[PDB]
Amino acid sequence: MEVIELNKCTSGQSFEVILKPPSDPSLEEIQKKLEAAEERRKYQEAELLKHLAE
Amino acid sequence: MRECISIHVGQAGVQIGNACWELYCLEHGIQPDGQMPSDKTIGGGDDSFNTFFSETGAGKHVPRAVFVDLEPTVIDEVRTGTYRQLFHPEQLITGKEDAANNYARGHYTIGKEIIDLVLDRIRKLADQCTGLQGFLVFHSFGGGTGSGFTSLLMERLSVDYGKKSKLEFSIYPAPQVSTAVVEPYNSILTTHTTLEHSDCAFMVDNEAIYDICRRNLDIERPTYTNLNRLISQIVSSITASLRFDGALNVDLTEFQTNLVPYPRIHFPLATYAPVISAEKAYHEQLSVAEITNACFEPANQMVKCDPRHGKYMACCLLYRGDVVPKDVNAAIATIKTKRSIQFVDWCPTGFKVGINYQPPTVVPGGDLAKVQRAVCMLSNTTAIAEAWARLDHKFDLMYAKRAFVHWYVGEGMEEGEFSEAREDMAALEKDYEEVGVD
Amino acid sequence: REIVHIQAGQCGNQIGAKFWEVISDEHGIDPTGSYHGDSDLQLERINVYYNEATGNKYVPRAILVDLEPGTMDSVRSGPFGQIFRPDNFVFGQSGAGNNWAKGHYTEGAELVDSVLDVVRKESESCDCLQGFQLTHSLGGGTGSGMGTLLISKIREEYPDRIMNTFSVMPSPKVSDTVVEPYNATLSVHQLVENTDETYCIDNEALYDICFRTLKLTTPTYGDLNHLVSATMSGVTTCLRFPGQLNADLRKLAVNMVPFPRLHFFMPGFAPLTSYRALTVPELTQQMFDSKNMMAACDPRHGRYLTVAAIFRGRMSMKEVDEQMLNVQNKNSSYFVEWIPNNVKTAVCDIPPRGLKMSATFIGNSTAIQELFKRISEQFTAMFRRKAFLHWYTGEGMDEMEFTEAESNMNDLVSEYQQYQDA
Amino acid sequence: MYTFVVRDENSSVYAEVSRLLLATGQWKRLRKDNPRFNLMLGERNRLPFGRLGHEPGLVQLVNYYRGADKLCRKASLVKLIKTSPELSESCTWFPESYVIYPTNLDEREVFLAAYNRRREGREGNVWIAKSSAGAKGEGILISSEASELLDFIDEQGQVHVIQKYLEKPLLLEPGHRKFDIRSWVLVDHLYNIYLYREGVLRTSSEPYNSANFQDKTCHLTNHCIQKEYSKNYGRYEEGNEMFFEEFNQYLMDALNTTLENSILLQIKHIIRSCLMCIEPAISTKHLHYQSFQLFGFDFMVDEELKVWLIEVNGAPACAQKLYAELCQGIVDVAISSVFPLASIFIKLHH
Ligand SMILES: Nc1nc2c(ncn2[C@@H]2O[C@H](COP(=O)(O)OP(=O)(O)OP(=O)(O)O)[C@@H](O)[C@H]2O)c(=O)[nH]1
Ligand SMILES: Nc1ncnc2c1ncn2[C@@H]1O[C@H](COP(=O)(O)OP(=O)(O)CP(=O)(O)O)[C@@H](O)[C@H]1O
Ligand SMILES: Nc1nc2c(ncn2[C@@H]2O[C@H](COP(=O)(O)OP(=O)(O)O)[C@@H](O)[C@H]2O)c(=O)[nH]1
Ligand SMILES: [Ca+2]
Ligand SMILES: [Ca+2]
Ligand SMILES: [Ca+2]
Ligand SMILES: [Mg+2]
Ligand SMILES: [Mg+2]
Repeated sequence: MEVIELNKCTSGQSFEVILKPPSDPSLEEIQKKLEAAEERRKYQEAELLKHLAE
Repeated sequence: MRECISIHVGQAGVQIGNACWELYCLEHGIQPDGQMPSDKTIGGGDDSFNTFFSETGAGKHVPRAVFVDLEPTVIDEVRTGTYRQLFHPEQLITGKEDAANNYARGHYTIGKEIIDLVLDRIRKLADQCTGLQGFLVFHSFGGGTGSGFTSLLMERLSVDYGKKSKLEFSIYPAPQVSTAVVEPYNSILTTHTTLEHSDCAFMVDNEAIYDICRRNLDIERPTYTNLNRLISQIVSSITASLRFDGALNVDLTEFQTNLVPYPRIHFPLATYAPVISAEKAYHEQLSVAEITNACFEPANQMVKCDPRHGKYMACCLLYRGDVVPKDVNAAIATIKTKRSIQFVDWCPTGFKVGINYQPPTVVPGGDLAKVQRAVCMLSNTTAIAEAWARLDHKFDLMYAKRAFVHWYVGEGMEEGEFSEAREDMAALEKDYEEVGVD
Repeated sequence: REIVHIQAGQCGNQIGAKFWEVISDEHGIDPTGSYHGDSDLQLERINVYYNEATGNKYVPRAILVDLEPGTMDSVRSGPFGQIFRPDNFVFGQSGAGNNWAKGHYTEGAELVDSVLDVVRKESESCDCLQGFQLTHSLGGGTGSGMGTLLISKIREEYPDRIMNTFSVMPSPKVSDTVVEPYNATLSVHQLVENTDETYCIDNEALYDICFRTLKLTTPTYGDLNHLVSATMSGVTTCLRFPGQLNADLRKLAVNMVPFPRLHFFMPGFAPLTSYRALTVPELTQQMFDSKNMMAACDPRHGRYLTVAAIFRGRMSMKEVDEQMLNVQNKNSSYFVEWIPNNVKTAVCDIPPRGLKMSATFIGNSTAIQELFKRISEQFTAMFRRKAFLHWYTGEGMDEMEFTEAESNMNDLVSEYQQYQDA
Repeated sequence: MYTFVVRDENSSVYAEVSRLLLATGQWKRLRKDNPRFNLMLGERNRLPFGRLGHEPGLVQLVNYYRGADKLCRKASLVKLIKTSPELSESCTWFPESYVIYPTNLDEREVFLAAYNRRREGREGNVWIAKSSAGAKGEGILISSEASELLDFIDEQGQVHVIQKYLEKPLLLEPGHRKFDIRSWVLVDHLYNIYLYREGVLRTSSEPYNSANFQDKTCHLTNHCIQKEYSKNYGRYEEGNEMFFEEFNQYLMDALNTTLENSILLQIKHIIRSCLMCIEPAISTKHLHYQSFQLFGFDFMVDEELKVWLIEVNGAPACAQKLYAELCQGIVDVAISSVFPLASIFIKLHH
């Protein structure tokens, strides 16, 4: 229907056709999530080695 | 001129990156050694193609890209391959052992050890930019690195580049070529954590690409190579406006304002036509009406779903080749009268249209025949939520039994992150149904 | 990304030597460690199992362990005997006398530190060690008792690496001693806690296959080990040759093991060997057939949690998916529905010796519980009367440790049964 | 070997298709949440169409058309007919209808407008208010005063339709009784439209009384309303069901015509018009899974032998003596057509 914003250049062109109208976490916090996971890994490994020591 | 940096994460991101930068060079007349005989400004310049390539004083055109994988074998092939001369060493980053298809291993255990390095290699390219607009991030949903490391990278990019757009090209998992039972886990985990950090993401379901290669290229058993060459055509069609003279979509920002009114609903459906076998000698060249009409065939979508049963929030048509605006408007007129194209009430029923006169380039010795004209449609339709519903169902099946969850918990992830991620997805499915269903 | 291989005791070393013979031949390595193959694929992932020495020699990353010299002189004299690193033969002189207590606590403890010394040496030259592969039997004393002692100590020193075993389970049909159920039960308990992946190689099954299918009236360990050789080659293909699926030990574990304790696999192979190549449909049908299973469990008695299939040879990549899909779509009852797409398929172009094509099956099936039930009944029949127990308490063990091993195995059985009704 | 799953245990039609499938020995039934199926006999509400056709190596088929609800809901059928150029507001075979929302939330004033011109022209101004929440015989009001209509709708929370009540229905004799015709139509995956040979008349066993719309038993022809409130259930015919052979004989004896000429041409025309209208929206021609669906069209006939469309049911049951034939037919042209093993339908061409 209505064609608008027609722009032409050597490379090509663009336009808009309307047919009808309508009706973050900080570095530090990321840092603590990474360390919280690391500590859970170390804790689980510490338990394993303790169990192996027994 | 405003630069874009491309980041390629994990096997899928890297190999797709390969196919794209191969294609970019072919389209811009850049040779494998990085020279570009048509670029009469030696050493620099702010042409449209410089948004993706920097220049050495020796007339070398170098991609604004970084490749990252947690294991070396895939990136080693870039380092040794045809376009080895293209990238410099600092652009290709590899670890020793991968994330083993485990989001938690990619994000927490191994991610913590390489993230600062990767951000530094990225800070380098950023420092070469007079006006960085942001990032294009390529990755799989299913891989441990693609899912887990990408989401950690995206969190940090928002910290270190708050004002910058980030766009994704994401490979949605398909059992026909997938390599891990837990990819639905990885998909939901990465989508949950990346959601607030991505401004716009183009999902490619390997299922759809696989079937387009079988059906239209007559390839009985498509390879990653077949898939990626096709994918790179869609990617090229989508980025072409950033690399060539034009008035749409001239920068990453415009991608969001043209396709994404609802911030969380930032996953536009890509549809591409025509896809023609190069082994097909006599080929009748499709018209503008025909290739436009093919944009409303699910068989041509990057994700199989039924747009008739959803609503549109936005639609962009990107034509390459022999196309004049008159024929496009005639084609859209006729299609409007046949197809089911319901827009949401608060959006205009309409199409933004871009035409680049240079027809698609095809990798010589490829599977795709050269055509006179092609189109890529980007439409933000609620129908794409079918992919979320599929994925969430698989997640629900395994998680109810806690199948495989100990692999993630063992990497230091808490179980609650599972159900949190799943809840975010349940909300996501809810947002789509609100917007698109009477 | 290297694998360190360990073989312990008579069974472990004899099947271990065969494995190295067979894959040396696949990678084109001769008995003197020199390469003479005509394919590039042979050398691409060669370092996973082989070290390089000057002269371009390839030396197996293999450690040979035993409490008596006997079997290892046989190896060193055997076909590829000269290919092993001389320092990697670690052996004592007393033997374990088919006694788990001797292997695990008395005779074995005396020899284990020197073994760990060679393991440490091999690991220290590894670019990025994946983990370990151990061949052994569970019915004897050294492989079983010292083998599981090794596993525990290796885990203590390399707690973040993958531990994989090929464990030969005892059968009264091919039995050396009446105390095999004791040794096996004590060992299963170790495996459950300390391995990530175990291929259950059942001597019961190997015998029945030789007798029933291959028509061998009087099966020998040589015949049994022929089947074990082929199975081991087939299930390590994805580690040894380039490919997408299960290409290292951790990714395999992530695909195959949904719950940590349930990591005991039923291997299967086709064609069962001892002029016409099988069709892809024949490979597929046979590899899922109970008579091709190496664990002597009826797969129709349980359900598959996960499955890995590996096809070797030049065949229709297309026809493989059709067959693999058809097997699942036509017996979908025997696959748990709460692990979607739980069957993964690999193809490798290099066939094994003397075959144009073959297929190797790896199932995590709840039917493996039959194997543990069988051992558990044999164990209990003797333990209830404390028969032969004094040979174990005489090495410092008390009955309680038997009781706990028995409870742990019965628990394992109830866990399989748990998921077979889900 | 073909596989299927059953997800609607309350369906008499597909429970029969299920046993027919098993009885061929070439079909196997699966646990309802097993995805490796060829055929989904789906649930009525929120059937998960988005999870269909993503199973590598399985041609998948479902017994429902996604989007057919547009046809099979009171309000949305009205909307579909008014807003589709193929049907049009000047559609001559659909009674004058209006979609009315209760005020606790529309087409109210549009309905009043037309109601005035009738009261103004002495014209018969009896309308029937109904909805989709109306289970069986409850939730229906037949008034000649519009006020009682809208006041009754506001006593309900869901959307309603008001529609011109046919004051001159064809009356069967003896009995002087209203009736409606049920037609069963099967649409296969190729979008062939198949009209089942046998229909049935849901008759009233009470004489039509155009002076008392309060007694809903000579006005409503529902089988539940007759089997309860009517004191003459099964008097003239068994279960208030007159089948086509009898009805046609009647039309010949009484009116000197045939069922085919007087009524069936119109019925086939209406069925084609409705289903061709929505075809672009629901066809699974180039879709990754396939659909078929059994519909139940209900018709009214007036004393001029004009056929009026009342509604379309998307999950119809069948008459008792017709279950075997129609179910065998469903297996035959809708299922086995897609999954070949080792006519009772009239095809409405287009
Ligand atoms: N389209 C396409 N998909 C790929 C490609 N490579 C892998 N995939 C898909 O990506 C998923 C696997 O993720 P990968 O990218 O390979 O894994 P990764 O990012 O390297 O992570 P890890 O290996 O687990 O450390 C599966 O769904 C694959 O099918 C590719 O080259 N092209
Ligand atoms: N505009 C109208 N004029 C005359 N009679 C009408 C009418 N609308 C409905 N009826 C009568 O209303 C009754 C139909 O009810 P309705 O169409 O709502 O079906 P229903 O949903 O209650 C049960 P089913 O789905 O099996 O048809 C019939 O007996 C019919 O005679
Ligand atoms: N399949 C197979 N089984 C064996 C072999 N040698 C011994 N066995 C079995 O292993 C058990 C005996 O253990 P063995 O390894 O000989 O004792 P060890 O030297 O103390 O470890 C019994 O179950 C035997 O049946 C062999 O070469 N092949
Ligand atoms: Ca320049
Ligand atoms: Ca942001
Ligand atoms: Ca001593
Ligand atoms: Mg990887
Ligand atoms: Mg022995």
